[PDB]
Amino acid sequence: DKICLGHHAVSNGTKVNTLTERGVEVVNATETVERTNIPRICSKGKRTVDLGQCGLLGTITGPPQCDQFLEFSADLIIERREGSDVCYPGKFVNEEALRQILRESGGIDKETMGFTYNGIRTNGVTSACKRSGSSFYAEMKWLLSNTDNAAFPQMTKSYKNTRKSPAIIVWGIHHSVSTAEQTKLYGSGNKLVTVGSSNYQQSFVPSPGARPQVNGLSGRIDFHWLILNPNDTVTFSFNGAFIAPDRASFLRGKSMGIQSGVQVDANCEGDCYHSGGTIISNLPFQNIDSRAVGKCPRYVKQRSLLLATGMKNVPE
Amino acid sequence: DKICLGHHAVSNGTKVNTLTERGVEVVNATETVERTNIPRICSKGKRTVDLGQCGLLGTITGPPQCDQFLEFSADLIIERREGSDVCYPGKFVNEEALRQILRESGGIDKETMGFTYNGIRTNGVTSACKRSGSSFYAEMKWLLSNTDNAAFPQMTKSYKNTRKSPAIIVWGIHHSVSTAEQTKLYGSGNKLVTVGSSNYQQSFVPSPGARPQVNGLSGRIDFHWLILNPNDTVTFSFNGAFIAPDRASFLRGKSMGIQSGVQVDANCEGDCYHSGGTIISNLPFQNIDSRAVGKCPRYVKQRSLLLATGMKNVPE
Amino acid sequence: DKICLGHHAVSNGTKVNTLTERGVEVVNATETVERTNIPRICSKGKRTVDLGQCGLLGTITGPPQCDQFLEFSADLIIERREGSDVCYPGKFVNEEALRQILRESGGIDKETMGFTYNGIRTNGVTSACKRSGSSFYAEMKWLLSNTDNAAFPQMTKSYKNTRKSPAIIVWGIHHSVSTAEQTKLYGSGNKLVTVGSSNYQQSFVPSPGARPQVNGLSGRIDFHWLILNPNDTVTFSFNGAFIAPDRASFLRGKSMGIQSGVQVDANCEGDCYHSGGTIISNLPFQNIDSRAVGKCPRYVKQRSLLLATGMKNVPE
Amino acid sequence: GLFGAIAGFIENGWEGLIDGWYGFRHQNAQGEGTAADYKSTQSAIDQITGKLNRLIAKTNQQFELIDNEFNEVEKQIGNVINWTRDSITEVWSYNAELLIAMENQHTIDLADSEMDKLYERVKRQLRENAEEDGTGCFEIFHKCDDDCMASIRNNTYDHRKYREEAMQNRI
Amino acid sequence: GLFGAIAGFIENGWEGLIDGWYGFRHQNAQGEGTAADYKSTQSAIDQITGKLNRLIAKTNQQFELIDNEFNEVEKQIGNVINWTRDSITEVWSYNAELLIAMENQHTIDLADSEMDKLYERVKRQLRENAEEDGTGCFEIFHKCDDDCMASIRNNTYDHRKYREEAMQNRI
Amino acid sequence: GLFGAIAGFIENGWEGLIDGWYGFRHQNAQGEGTAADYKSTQSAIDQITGKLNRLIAKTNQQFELIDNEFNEVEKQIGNVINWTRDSITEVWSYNAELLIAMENQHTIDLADSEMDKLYERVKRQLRENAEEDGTGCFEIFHKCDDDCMASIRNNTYDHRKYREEAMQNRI
Ligand SMILES: *[C@@H]1O[C@H](CO)[C@@H](O)[C@H](O)[C@H]1NC(C)=O
Ligand SMILES: *[C@@H]1O[C@H](CO)[C@@H](O)[C@H](O)[C@H]1NC(C)=O
Ligand SMILES: *[C@@H]1O[C@H](CO)[C@@H](O)[C@H](O)[C@H]1NC(C)=O
Ligand SMILES: *[C@@H]1O[C@H](CO)[C@@H](O)[C@H](O)[C@H]1NC(C)=O
Ligand SMILES: *[C@@H]1O[C@H](CO)[C@@H](O)[C@H](O)[C@H]1NC(C)=O
Ligand SMILES: *[C@@H]1O[C@H](CO)[C@@H](O)[C@H](O)[C@H]1NC(C)=O
Repeated sequence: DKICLGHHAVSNGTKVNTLTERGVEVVNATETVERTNIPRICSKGKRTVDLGQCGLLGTITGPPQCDQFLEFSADLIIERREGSDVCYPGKFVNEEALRQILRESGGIDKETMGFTYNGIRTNGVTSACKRSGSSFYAEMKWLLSNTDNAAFPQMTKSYKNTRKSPAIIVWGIHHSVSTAEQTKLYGSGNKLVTVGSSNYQQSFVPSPGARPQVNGLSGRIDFHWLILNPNDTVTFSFNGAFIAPDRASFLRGKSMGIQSGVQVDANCEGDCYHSGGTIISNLPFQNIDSRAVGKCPRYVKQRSLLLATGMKNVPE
Repeated sequence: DKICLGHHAVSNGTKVNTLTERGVEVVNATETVERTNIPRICSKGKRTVDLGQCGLLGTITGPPQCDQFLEFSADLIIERREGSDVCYPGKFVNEEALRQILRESGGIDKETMGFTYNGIRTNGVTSACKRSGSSFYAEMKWLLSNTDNAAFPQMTKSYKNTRKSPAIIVWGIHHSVSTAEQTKLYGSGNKLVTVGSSNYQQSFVPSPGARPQVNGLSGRIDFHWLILNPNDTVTFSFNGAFIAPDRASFLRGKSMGIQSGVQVDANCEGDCYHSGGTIISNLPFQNIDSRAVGKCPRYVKQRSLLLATGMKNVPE
Repeated sequence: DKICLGHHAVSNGTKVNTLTERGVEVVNATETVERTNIPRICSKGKRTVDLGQCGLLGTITGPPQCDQFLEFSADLIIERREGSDVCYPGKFVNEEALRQILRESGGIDKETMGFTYNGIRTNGVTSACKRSGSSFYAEMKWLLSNTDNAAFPQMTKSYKNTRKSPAIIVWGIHHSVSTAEQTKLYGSGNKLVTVGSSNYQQSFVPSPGARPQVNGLSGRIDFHWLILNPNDTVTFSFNGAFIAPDRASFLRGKSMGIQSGVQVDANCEGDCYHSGGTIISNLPFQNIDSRAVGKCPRYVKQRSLLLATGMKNVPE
Repeated sequence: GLFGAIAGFIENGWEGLIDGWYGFRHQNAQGEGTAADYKSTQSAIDQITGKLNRLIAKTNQQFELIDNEFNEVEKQIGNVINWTRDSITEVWSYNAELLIAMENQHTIDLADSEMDKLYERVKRQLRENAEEDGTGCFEIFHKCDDDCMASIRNNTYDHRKYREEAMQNRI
Repeated sequence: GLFGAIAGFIENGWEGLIDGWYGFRHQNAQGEGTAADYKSTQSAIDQITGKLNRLIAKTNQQFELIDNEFNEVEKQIGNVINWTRDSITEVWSYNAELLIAMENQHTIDLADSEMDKLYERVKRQLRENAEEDGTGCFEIFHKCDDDCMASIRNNTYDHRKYREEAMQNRI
Repeated sequence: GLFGAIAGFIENGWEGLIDGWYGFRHQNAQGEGTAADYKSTQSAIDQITGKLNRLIAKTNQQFELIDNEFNEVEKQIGNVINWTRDSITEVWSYNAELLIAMENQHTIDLADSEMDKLYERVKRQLRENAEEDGTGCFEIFHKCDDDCMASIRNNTYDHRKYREEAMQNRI
């Protein structure tokens, strides 16, 4: 006449690992590393800006691709492989620093620097940057000599940040296909453009010479930039080979930027993004993408790590 | 007639966290994250140098702020927000590397490189760096042409590191307000100064042009520097726009540098510093300042983490 | 009549550490931090290339030290302190990036860029780089003016990466002892060499002036380089002070590079290398060299940490 | 696996138990039956749940790019970035493999603990009226009908009332 | 919380005990009393301090600035620095929260262990002269005056002296 | 050290046992002897081996130079590299000392467990035919020749066959 104690079990448990052996069968376990991606930019609730064909730095200078994006405003900014920062071939010096800035900017608000000038042409244009016919960077101006080979008045321009936030100033240098046609543009002689705020000093020389054709042309503008701080001044001492900023840029607030190739989806919420979609998971670890950004589980090397939620499974 | 066993308890225990529960009540616990700062630079026992209004890089070049700091010697170096590296407005190229060097140098010991000159002026001066009247960087020399608009002899000078420790050589470039007054100083033409040790080669051109007024003047010196090694020579090939090193600097030993805004206090010992004071603690973790330096507890996100030192508290 | 249970023990245990104790005696323990080095580069099974006196970057330009190394092929690449990247004194701009590339390249395969030229001499030579008599960098060519001070034709040259792997292009700039003797080489005037792919734009100026004698000379060539990508062109617009690439370099596959001063040994296998030999161990941690590379145990500060493998040792 | 009960002196468990984790199986006058002990079961599940809320949990720490999938950054800073990411990756792969190995050892043994806590608590009720069978049962040396079994299952059973019957029933 | 004693078959503890962690409460001829067991108490205290010297402890690893609060460094290296520091911060916040959860589970269970070791070591003294009442007491079925209690409290109590008496006092 | 057995209620161990970890020391008619319990010993060794294969183990993650022993890199990126390496070094030195401290506490205690697991299962074989002497032995109150102890160590011993003899020899 007796009583026995015992515990439950089942036909197949789940195998897990312990400090002392590999593959103990437990009643129930649960996964701890996320493997399932969902292939969309889960963007519900957030002010999103898919730049598409506009390059992020293009929002500062304004090639035709970026005309809808010169004063954007976002919680989340998506860059695309097809996007270009440029119309007239060229590049930004110190470029990724500018991107990491813009990505977290929550958008940009433009404002003129007011510049007018005397003794120059201000309206140079190109077949690369097409709007109606040949055009140019919306936010900048090709400054030239009045007539072929004319002297470029040695000029100085200054803008002061009237605001209580720091500005983004961007100028550029025109490297002409030849020293010959450097002259047809900006006149003759050694060409000096010099640029100092007061927390920054530096100066620039053009660099004419052959380059292979890109958008048809063999010339390059290389854009430069510095963050001007409140009640600071920036002075532009220059002689030619200059593309001049019409408007400065100010940053709106906070955001996060990502790079991706999958569709926006406003039915989905998510805070962990990678280029192939969104990691929706409450699990501590993930094996999807080690460069995921946002608020993510930790990337681990392991495909799987099972956590026991029941006792040892002993059957007969 | 019997015997009972039991354990102690208390009216209120301290609640802690475990692998299986949050807020279990235990008899006694003790905190593990330091939250208490004391708002002073606990400096007892150590050779301290509070630079105050002297910028750390000013110790190499020697503007009036730094006259008492040209040959300093320290275990601990304190930088201050009010400190300026400069008298005549300007910058150091490659600057933070120089500071991280000086901070850990245990001080600097100067020694002349002996330079004499023929065919130039050696004594240029300015109202920015005043001592008695207009003066200049104590450790450097404004090299000029003999008289207004005169030729600057194409000169080359060399210094050999006679010692068994590496030296810091620092020269500079004068960017003049205009090409006009570039000439009144150093004569006319393209100005090239060239600088190679043998483990380092490079060269420099001035860059005259307007910049906004700073200390009154709109010109800039931008200083440059190299680590010269034992029995090595550095050669200075130059034609103008040159500010020339009178003395080289050698480093004394070891130190730790911090930058702070609170008072030194020689009644207090401490090895963990941040800008708002000193963290005295034997605790493993701290929640005070994630950029603290020295010998510190590890910064953690959590304000508190209680460690049980007694059993579970069960009352009636 | 009775029965007792017990457990084993020994005269001397090994002392270990626990969560609650320091130096408890357990029956048996085993070490967990590797301390034993093997003072050789254990290289059995692997295609090894000991560069010896050839500098890794010398494999691109080809000074006499590197004649046996211009098209090498390796699983493992060993640099040596005695190795030189250069014969005619000089340096690479942006140098360590090139090294980290070559180290992991699995070797280099050269290929001509085919360039011929008209109106210049192509064959400048020096007593620093001797083979038979005075010679020059095998993979490059000193471009000069036909006869003393003759004009250097303003020239354009281009190479297209025909392959489906990215190329290494390397050119350099000759900084002459004086502007005087700049002229005897490449003629007179401001000297401009400009270089743009399409993914890279830039240009260069010589910088003549004195520097101290090294290999006999007071002159310097500074080499530059860019990764050209498939189906892309780089154009070389230049007027003088140019040393021109004869062959471009392509990377063979994968490898690992190390720096060391100990002997290769093909009798021992190993995947964890440091400059003083090879760490052969299955232990999780090592205290030998914190800059070890390859597939290594983790560097820890501690000399020893013993792991219990038996019970508590209790004797009488 | 510690504490000696599960996969121990209690040789294998019961697939027939679907009401909980730990149970009693009796055999008396009417015959066999079975019933699950809620409170011991709930102590295990509640403790496992504690762990599950510890780890199915939310970092709110945001990280951003310093890196670039479309226009690779210059290769020196790239290599330092990749070197740093991989070192940090090694750390978290170590921590993960170790955390769950550690909690799995604690989980398994935690359950075994709750049985030994149950066994030697009914043996404490049954005082001198029963004996250790060896393999997890008590031979109750006196008759305990289906009402006296619910007596033990809900911690009521008074041993004195069956004391005297049992004492020489054993002899 | 493992081992079954504290917050277990010893239903709640003693605020009246101020002399140690573990104690005896007797009741005999003269009446009640209490006294704290040093040697068991000292084993817990000594084990907790072992932990306390493991962690309130001082690394000598010096760290320096790579960063600047007054003249911010250029922003690319700044972002790599901030990215690295924050990854490192995540690690130590994880390690700290986990270490102290881990040491707390071990601490709590460590104390309960020392009780089960105390209970079942006096039962071994009293061998057949007593039985466990269920909730942490022994019914000593023979008389034990205040000198026979200090017998138990300091490992002297001889069983066979009260053996004869107790066996039939039991029946 | 938990579970109460090793360095506990079994006062010190046996240098004479070289056949295993846990053993029986008997004394009967013929006199003393000893023999080691394979099955308990193997459970410890097999569990320690599990740990040893978890930790004597092979990461396949290769790391390369971003650093240079012959021509030092620029001083800013050098300091960031050195700062990063040292922070990571601190982490692994913390993890290493903590892991093996953790595995040592578990190692010491699991072995002590396997003793309490053995003690407390031969007492269940011996039912009512013996008593806990206090110091890890059972007084068999009946005669057990050298085959009657090979019965226990091989988990065969029937207690009912010596029960009747033992019942009165105890009294
Ligand atoms: C900037 O200048 C104006 C001058 O009127 C002043 O009101 C303001 O406080 C200054 N400071 C800042 C931070 O803008
Ligand atoms: C420096 O120069 C002298 C030459 O007389 C020499 O003896 C010494 O070894 C050289 N090198 C060093 C490292 O001192
Ligand atoms: C490069 O050019 C050839 C020209 O026919 C073409 O076939 C090839 O697909 C191109 N693309 C690449 C990646 O080489
Ligand atoms: C860094 O890693 C990524 C993949 O994680 C790789 O695509 C990239 O090429 C690496 N950087 C360098 C310089 O190789
Ligand atoms: C890096 O973090 C500090 C605070 O820890 C912040 O002040 C600084 O602005 C950050 N750097 C950048 C580029 O935002
Ligand atoms: C970085 O560390 C190495 C050794 O780990 C040392 O030799 C080197 O000098 C350090 N960097 C600097 C700038 O001192």
